[PDB]
Amino acid sequence: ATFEIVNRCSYTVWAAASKGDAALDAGGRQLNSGESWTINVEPGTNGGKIWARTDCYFDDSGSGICKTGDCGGLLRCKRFGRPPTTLAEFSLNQYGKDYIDISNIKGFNVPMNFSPTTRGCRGVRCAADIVGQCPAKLKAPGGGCNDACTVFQTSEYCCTTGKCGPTEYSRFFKRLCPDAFSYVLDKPTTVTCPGSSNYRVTFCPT
Repeated sequence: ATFEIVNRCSYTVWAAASKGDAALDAGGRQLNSGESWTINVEPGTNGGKIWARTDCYFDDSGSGICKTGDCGGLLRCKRFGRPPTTLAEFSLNQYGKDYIDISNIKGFNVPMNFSPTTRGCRGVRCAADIVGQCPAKLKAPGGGCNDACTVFQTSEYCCTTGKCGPTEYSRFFKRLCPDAFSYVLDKPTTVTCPGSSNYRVTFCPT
């Protein structure tokens, strides 16, 4: 399956794509404002994620640091990124269906739309000004809006026991972005798409 990853933000981002134990495609790429990156994700991939990283610095070998979403200091990510990261999440070809979502469970850094480019389902979007509105205790000065599990490391935010409720923090993300996951046991906002759909992830869709 093909994903087109498009930066509509006025600022450069460093896109990233991983399934946690490996890169997806080339794993990461600088996207100046307006640029697009086309990747192929193997059919059947479970638990893939795409995100943006902000304010990155790399040496000529592709090692450095990003203010948000850093993946072990690499340009070409092979592992998931450090919160806060708005996440486009997907599992493909699962018994004939694809499943897509946006999640704020690992915080928010850049607004996102995640839509099919083929027929048969809708997209989802989280494009509110979460960073500007972020609760003080969740603000990353490094940049972004952390999730409460990252900040507080409690069983309730992290959903450690498998049971948790919404929280004052999760409900902030949910109020602004109803279409994205706000905590582990949120009512799912997963969209079921035809198996083998193709997609576009747009940063700063507005």
